[PDB]
Parts: sequence; structure tokens; C-alpha cells
Amino acid sequence: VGACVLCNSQTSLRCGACIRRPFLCCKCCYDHVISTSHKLVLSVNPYVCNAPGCDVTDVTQLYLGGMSYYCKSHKPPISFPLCANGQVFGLYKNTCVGSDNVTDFNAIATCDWTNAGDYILANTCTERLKLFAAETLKATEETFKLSYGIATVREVLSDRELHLSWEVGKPRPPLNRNYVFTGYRVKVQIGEYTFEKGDYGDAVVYRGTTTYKLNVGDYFVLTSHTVMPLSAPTLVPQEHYVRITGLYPTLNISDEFSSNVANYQKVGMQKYSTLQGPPGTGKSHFAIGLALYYPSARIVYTACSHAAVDALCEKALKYLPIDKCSRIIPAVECFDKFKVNSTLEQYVFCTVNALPETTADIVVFDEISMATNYDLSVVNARLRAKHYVYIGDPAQLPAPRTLLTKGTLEPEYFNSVCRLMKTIGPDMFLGTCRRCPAEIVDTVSALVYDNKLKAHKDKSAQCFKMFYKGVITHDVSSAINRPQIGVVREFLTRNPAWRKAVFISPYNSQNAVASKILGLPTQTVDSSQGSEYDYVIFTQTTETAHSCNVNRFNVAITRAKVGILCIMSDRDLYDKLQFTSLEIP
Amino acid sequence: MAVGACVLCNSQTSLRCGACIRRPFLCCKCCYDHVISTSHKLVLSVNPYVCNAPGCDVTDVTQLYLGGMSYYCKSHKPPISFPLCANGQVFGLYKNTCVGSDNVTDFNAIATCDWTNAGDYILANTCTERLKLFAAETLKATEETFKLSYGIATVREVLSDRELHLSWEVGKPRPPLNRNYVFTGYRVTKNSKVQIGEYTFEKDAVVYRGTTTYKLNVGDYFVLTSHTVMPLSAPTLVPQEHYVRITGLYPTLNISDEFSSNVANYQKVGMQKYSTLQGPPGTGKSHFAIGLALYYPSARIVYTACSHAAVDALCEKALKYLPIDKCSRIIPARARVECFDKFKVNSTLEQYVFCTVNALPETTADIVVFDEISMATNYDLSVVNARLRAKHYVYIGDPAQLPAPRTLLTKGTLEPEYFNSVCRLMKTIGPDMFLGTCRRCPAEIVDTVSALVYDNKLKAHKDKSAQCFKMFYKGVITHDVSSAINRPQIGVVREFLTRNPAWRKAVFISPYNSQNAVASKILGLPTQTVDSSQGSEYDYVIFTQTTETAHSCNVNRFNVAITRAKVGILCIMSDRDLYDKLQFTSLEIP
Ligand SMILES: [Zn+2]
Ligand SMILES: [Zn+2]
Ligand SMILES: [Zn+2]
Ligand SMILES: [Zn+2]
Ligand SMILES: [Zn+2]
Ligand SMILES: [Zn+2]
Repeated sequence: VGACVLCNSQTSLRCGACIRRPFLCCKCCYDHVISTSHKLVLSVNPYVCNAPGCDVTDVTQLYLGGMSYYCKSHKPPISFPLCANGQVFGLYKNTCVGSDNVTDFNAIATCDWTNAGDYILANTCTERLKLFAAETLKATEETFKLSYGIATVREVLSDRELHLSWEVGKPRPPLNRNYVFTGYRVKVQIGEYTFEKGDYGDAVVYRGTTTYKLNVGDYFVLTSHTVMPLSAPTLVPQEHYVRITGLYPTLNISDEFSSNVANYQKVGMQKYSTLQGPPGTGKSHFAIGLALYYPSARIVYTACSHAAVDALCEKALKYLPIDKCSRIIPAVECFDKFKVNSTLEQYVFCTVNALPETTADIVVFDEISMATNYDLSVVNARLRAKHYVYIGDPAQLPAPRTLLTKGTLEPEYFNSVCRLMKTIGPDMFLGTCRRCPAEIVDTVSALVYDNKLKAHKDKSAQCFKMFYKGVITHDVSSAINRPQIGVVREFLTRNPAWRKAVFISPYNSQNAVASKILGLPTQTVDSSQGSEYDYVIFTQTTETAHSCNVNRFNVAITRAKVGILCIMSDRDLYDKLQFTSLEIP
Repeated sequence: MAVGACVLCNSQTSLRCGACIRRPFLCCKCCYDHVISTSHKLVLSVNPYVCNAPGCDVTDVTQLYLGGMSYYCKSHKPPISFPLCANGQVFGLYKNTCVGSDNVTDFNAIATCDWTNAGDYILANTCTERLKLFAAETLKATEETFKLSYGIATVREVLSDRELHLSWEVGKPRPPLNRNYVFTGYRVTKNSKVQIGEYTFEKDAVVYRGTTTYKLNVGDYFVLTSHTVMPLSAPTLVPQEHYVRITGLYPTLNISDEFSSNVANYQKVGMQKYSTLQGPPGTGKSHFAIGLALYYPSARIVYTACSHAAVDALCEKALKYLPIDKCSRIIPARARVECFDKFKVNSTLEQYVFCTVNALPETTADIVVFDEISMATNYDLSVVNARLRAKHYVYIGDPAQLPAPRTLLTKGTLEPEYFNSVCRLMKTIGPDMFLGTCRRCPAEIVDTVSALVYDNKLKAHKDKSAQCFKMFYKGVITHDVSSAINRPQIGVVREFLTRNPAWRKAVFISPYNSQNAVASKILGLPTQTVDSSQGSEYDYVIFTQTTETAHSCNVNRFNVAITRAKVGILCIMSDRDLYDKLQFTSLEIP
């Protein structure tokens, strides 16, 4: 017995076919079962046929026979169907309300989350359907990992490479950071690993958790936890105040953070606030300066990824008292220059999924484009705060929707925060890029930021572009372009000053091939977000939708502080690059 | 001609913009608004607005003055003078009766774009009707003039009557060697030269197909075939007129049950001025267009379309149902391309006239049937209404099928609502008629494209053939001068071919003709391209996606590609997106 998810009317009915088993009242449960393939209704007892050996569980074929339930072939004379007059029979049938958005619920409840419109709907529906979609989406993700085969250790080459055997028949998962395995030995549980495909032979690369000498015969399954029910909304109702409510602003604010004076004020005069901080505009600067402007404020700094949390720590290590900070870590080697798992310190740095239950004066949520609605709900459910600051850039990378194979997910459907930034606009917008040369800045400014991103630097005259399709050779789940490595290898002898450049490409395997030939430090576009380097060498590798994504390209070319070389494959993005075109050797 | 009507507000003028490839007439007001907000500074009157001093190269109208009785710059102007471009106007005739425009912004973006972005065509299909025509002429003249920028090819070595080696001019670009780029061949004689027909190339050597058939020698050279672009006058669509009863058209008393499921649509045609027909693959567009004449047996009908092959298919259908003495196939004497020869030639007054848009005469008709409307541009639509003053207009085609190859468009994807005016109505307000039953394809293909591009409104006639297969295999992509090559994908078909020998009757279809050429060397099947297979049908089809690019993943291209099969189809897919949309049987990769 609980509350219907659509209209909160109390009910004893749950849909036995939905993966979340939501509470649906008599009318909502009717409108769900008649227009979907979901027919199993659970109550204080399941709505199945009470006859010996009968397997009729379809509620639309079931009848209320006194106290029991029956199909047509086993019903008593005095009986009527459970589904009639727009209601499924159940407790509190007289006290129903019904809903006006059952249509969206049906599509959320029955989709397989492979289409982009499944995520669009999960972000344009009501708040209670946003939580149900996140539960159902994550439950489908965890369940779908069951179909992937187990990874058997075929050979242990080194402490960082090995050979894997794959189960015949069952599909194989893409080997990157998004897929996390659990290792067994036959009876110990070996640990928690990830995989990546290098360049030497059939060998993969592993980055494990608990140290262990894994032997031939060990098998890796996949890391699947349990999806917890959501209770808190993605965004609490916005509260506006005319004075700074709940905070004590300082009057001796240093020069470094005086430009953001009209910003932390807005943080104090609102319940939540959204700041869009494009690359190199001092996002982390704004976040840390909030702590100095409100020096007594207990502040929780959180993000999804460990690297985004660690970056906030390295910036905090410079301007904040070390003993008043803590890095919350769950049982990846992350920031380790604070005191670990000290929940009560004034400044808490912690990933979303590992957050504890506490309160705070201000909560800062960074890298908001990487956040899912599930994450937004968890933050509100774990952190009771006077002010929530959501920091990120909808024109940067989103969370990896592993099931999404059909369609393109636009930034306004990443989460509730990104949706507001793309519709009513963000509350604050850091519009001066102080990292990149004018060529890069002006390129992304017209590419994603609608000419709002301004350059604090001159043209560097060291940003070059080259159109050179080359040869694309794919492997197990990545792409490789050696001819594009060939151009860069040529470039590194003609321009020996660029030997200090970082190689960036949309693919892990090409980076390993880049490392093998060039020797440059390699970095995927995913792991490069929130980072900066003087020189950057980028090969687009392929002409796919993955390497042509403008958000991925925005992050890629905005890693440079001095110069960049873009070996391009797609015509449009090359023609949109405001760089000096180079002649093909 | 120095005097005409302003292209924006129709006021008479003695001014034309010399920087615009079309030299449109612009009034005193419109000319000023155009020159001051763009880089177009050359204005033409009876004489060009340029400085007439010995040795001066000043041609900016904003730096010139009318002095004495000529045009001079600031350095050379006589004391008594006045500026040519000032006070909101460029000087010229009828300076008191000018109207001006409300927004030249659309005209300026049409007149200064390079037509390499998809947004350039979006504007060309959303502007006012007079700007659609100007944008049609501007795009078309840009295409033809850019053709002249390519280098000339020369035969250096002949390998057979199919393959030959080409020599190319140094320093000039070389055209992509596909079926879209047609060349005019030339052979050298004692003096001068002579034209030896038209040719297309494919795939280090190339394979050629000619309008005629010579055993061409070394030294023959090919220049991309260029065409002049006439000015446009008529709209892309006539004004709409819904009538109370069937006007100018008389139904038949009894009718065949071949075209019985079209009687509702046939009456819809006869009560509104123009009408649209969306007909998916299979379906039977030509059967409908011909049966329309049997419902109004006395109606004069002009069947038109862009390509000769599209007009030829209507002739073959009319040969089966319409009197042959009632049909005339119009063939322009210019360019003698092999077309339909079973009808009398160039009889404009015949009851059934079959003619391409480019060769249309100036006549009238009870009904005009414009077939394959997705392949048309707004230029074609304007020509049809300028040459053919009809009583009804029926546009047949499919917005989900391929459009005219926009050769200049290399950045962005053009959506069906921006193909032309007719597809714009079909994609927004919906087509007047829809043929919802597909007779050609096995049910797997039909349910796919019905859920892919047809809103599940396309109904399968056949059953599940159980011979529709799909494989996910990216393989190895290699590029050459103008296409791509996926040898591992062809090597995948080879293991499949020796496993299923009956599939040697299948047609090979890949988005690029380079991958096609390599298939006819390891496999052997007859190869086609999605654009070179539109309209026709085959038993078995073997499709290799080759790449994951926007060209290989175009939903319209993939819609046409997979709907060429009557029985079975094998898809070696690169895109996970379209692979998962294919309701086919999957296979493991050996
Ligand atoms: Zn359900
Ligand atoms: Zn309810
Ligand atoms: Zn029963
Ligand atoms: Zn002009
Ligand atoms: Zn005018
Ligand atoms: Zn002069």
C-alpha cells in the first residue's frame, strides 16, 4: 500500500511488469495496462488466476470472483472483470483522482532507452516522472549488463596488460571506462576493474582496484549495484530573496575574486543558481572564491567524476586551510592531500554517488553537464542546504548513456539543470575565456556559445588545421588512423617545439597507437575535460557522429593555451575552424 | 539591358549589382541597402559605375561621384559633382518613384553565401517567393560557374572500352569521378576540334560510360558540361484554388479495377488547383500517374520530371495503358541522349506529352504531373509554372527519397522540408494524397522504413521473407580522391557468398562508387549506387555502408537503398544507429 506515482492517490496496486514496480491507483493502473503490453498487476495479492495450474496473469483477462481472482475459463458466475469503467479493481477504488499525463508515463515505462527521444521525454515530463524515468533508465542499464559475456583471464602479460577470453555466443562489452568489471577466482572475489585496448597484439589494459596477482582462469563479470528509489526532486522549487539569506559575506575580499561580486550575491539571494562556465573562464575560480566571500559557510563541493572533485581540491589546496578540508572516498586513486572521510569539516569534497547525509550552507555542484537526473535527485536527497550552486557548461560533455544507440541527445536534455540553461538561460555566465588563443575562442564562440564567449588573449598564430581523411582501421570497439599519425609525426620533426604537446583524439586505441609512434602524452577528449595544456595535437580520426559532436569538439580544441594542430576528417568542422590551413605534404 | 524592374520591390531602375553573379536589378534604395551592408561595391548602369580617369582602378560605388558627365573617384572628381551612393540611395533613373525593401537581410545573405552550408538552402526555401527565384538562379549559376573552375581531363592511355587512364591539368582542382559529374568529350582534328558526346567516370584508372559509344583514342579531353541559367519569372507554386466541383475534368463512366483504389485521390486532384502525392518505394507512383489519364480520358496531360530516366519510366507505364497514338515524347535536339523511342517525337499538341523539365515547351494542359518531386529544385518548379499554364498540378514523389545532388553543399545535412517548395508543404502540412501499401518489399523492409521515415503509415503487402539479414562490421576504411573503400566489408560478403551461393543474383549497392568498383573484382555482382538505383527494383540486394559519415547515414539514402529489394537483402552496416533500426536477422562475424 502506497502512493500512486502519477497523482499521489493512495493505492494497493503496483504494476508487476514495470521494472520499478511503481504504485498506480485504480484509474492510473487502468490507463497503463490498456494501452501498453504491461498486464501484470500486483496488490496485497497478485492478480493472477486462482485456479490450479492456470497461468493467466493478464489483468485485462482477469475477474474478481468474491475474494479471489479468476480467468474466463475458471471464473464463478457472480464475478466481473478487474478492468472496467476506466479502473482496475483494488483497495481505495472509491478514492482515486487520476492523472492527465499517463501518456508520458506509458512511454517511459515501456521504452528500452536506446532512442534519444526516450531521454528527451525523461527531461520534458513532470518532476515525478523525471524521477521515475531515472529509476527506470538506471534499472534498465543495470539489467542490460546481464546480457554481456564474462571476461576470462587468458594470460597475464604485466601489471597493466593481459589477454582475455570471451564467452562464445553472448555479446562483448566495449572496453573503456564506462564499463566496470567484478573479478572472481575459483572462491575469492578478486576486485573491481576496467579495461582498455592498447596497440600490441590481442592485449588489453586493466586498471584495477584492490591489488591482487590475478591468475589465468579468473573471470570478470561487470559491476552492477542496486538502483535505489528516488525521493528528492532534481531541482527544489526556486526561492527568491531580496537580501542575502543565510550567509555572512566578508568585507575584506581579495583582489582575485572581486570581479565575481555581482555573482556570489545572486547565490545568496536564490535557493538554487546556475552558472555556465565555458572552458578557461575560471569555473573553479568562482567555486573556491565563494568559500572566501562567505568564510564561515560550511560548503560541500561535489561532482560526478573523481577528477572533477580532485580538480576542485587542487584549487582549494591553494586558497583554503588544509585542516578544514576533507576528501570523502569510498572503498581510481583520487585526491589524497586532504584528510580522508572526515564528514564534519567545513569544506567537503566528495563525488555525488559517495555523498554522505549532512547539511550545508552552500552546495556547489560542478561539471553539471556530466550529471544525470538521478544524480541531481541524489544530491538533494543527501544534502539539505540553504543554497545550491550548479556549475558547468551544457556545451561540454554529457554523461555516457550506454544504451543510447539511435539518435542524438542535445544538451538541453542532459538534465534538469542543463535544460534550464538552454531554455531560460543560466543565472550567471562567465563570458571571457582567459585560457585559449583568439582563434580557438572565436571558433567555439560561434560554434556553441552563439558569439558570447570572448577572448582575453590575442590571436596566437599557432593554431593550424588540416583536411586529410586518411585511412580508418577499426578494432574491437575503437578506431585507429595511422596516416593521421603520419602527418603529426612529420609535424613533430618540422616543429620540434611542439614535442611538449598533448595528443588528443576521440578514441582510446588511436591514443595508444599515438603513444607508440609519437611518444607524446596521450589523452582522450573524455578525460581531458577540466584540463589545459600549452600545445595540443588533435586528430579527428573518423567522420562518425562521435568525432563530429560539437560538444566533444568544443572540449577538444579548448584544451590549448598557446597553439593547436587539428588533423580533421569532416569538412564542416574543418571549415568552421578559424585556423591557418596547412598544405598536405 | 541596363533598365529593368528591381528584383526586390519591382521599381524601375537603371542599376544592377555587378558583384552578384546574376546582376539583379536593384532600385536606388535597394541598391544602397545592398552595397553598404555587403562587400558588393560594383554597380552597373548603361556604363559601369567606375572611375573614368586614365589608370584608376577605383570601382567601389561608395567612393565614386557623378562629375562632368562620367564617374570619377575622390582623387579625380571635378569640382562640380555629387556622390553616387549617399543619403540612402545609389543614383540612377527613376530616383523619385523608388519604393525600397523592408528587409534586404535575406537578399544579402542569398547574394553573398557560397552555398556550401545547409543553412544557405534553408534560407532559400523560407524566404519570400521572389527571393526563392533569385536564390534559385544564384545557386544554379554558382554551380555552373564553379564547374568551370575544375581542370580538364585528357586520355593518356586506353586499357579497353571500359577502363582508361586520365591526365589532369596541373594546379586546378579535379572533379569527383561519379555519376553526378558529367563531362563533354572532345577529339582533336586537323583544325579546331569536335564534340564526341557526353561521358561519366567511375573509380587507379577509371571506367567511363558515354551518351554515345566511341572507341576513344589517346588525346581526347573532357570538360565538365556547363549550362547557362535563364532568369526565373514564375513562382515555384501557382496560387491555390479549391473548386466546388471537378473543374475542366470529366470522370469516366466505368473504370478498371487496376486504378480503383486511386479514384478518391483522382477526384481530389480535380477539385484543388495543385495537389501533392507522397508515394513510398514500391507503392506504384507510375501506375497512379498513368491511371489518372484513364479517369479523365479527354484531359490533356503533360507528364514531366527532371531526369530523362524518370520520364522514360512514365512512358513505359503509359505504353501499357494509354493509346500510343495519343503520346508524344519530347526530345530536345540539343544533346541527343538515348531516351524513349516508342512514341512520336516532339508533338506538343498530343494529348499525352512526356517531357523533361529542361525541354518543356510553352503550352497548356488540363493536368500537369510532376513526378519524382524530391529530385526537383525550386528552379525546376519555377520553370514548370512558367512553361506550362495548366488547370491542375499533381506533384508526385517522396520527401523520404533522394533529392537533387547539391554538389556545392559539403557542410551540413539538407532536410526534406528544404528540398524545394513541394516537399516543404509535404513535410509541414502533409501531402494531399498518400499511397500506403507497398507491393515490392518483404515485410521486414516495409516495417523498417515505415517506422524509419513514414510514421508507421506504410503497410507491407508481402509477408516476412526471412531473407533480410544485417551485420555490424566497420572493418577498414580507406579513402582515395573522392570516395571510400571498405575491403573487409567486401571480404565479409565473400565468406557469405560461398555460404549462400544463390546470392550471386544480388545487386551490390554502396553509397560510394569506389567501394562499388572494388566489389566488381573480388565478388563480381553488378554494382549500383543509391542515387543510381532510385525507382528500379531487384530480387536480392547486398548493401555495404562502407563508412559512418553523414552521407552514408542519410536516412533518405538508406530508405531508398534497402527498399530496392523484392525478396532478400544483406546489410553490412557501419552505423550502430541504422543497424539497430533495421528489423533484420543478425549474424555472427567469422
Ligand atoms: Zn508497467
Ligand atoms: Zn493515479
Ligand atoms: Zn484460470
Ligand atoms: Zn550584389
Ligand atoms: Zn528596390
Ligand atoms: Zn580615380
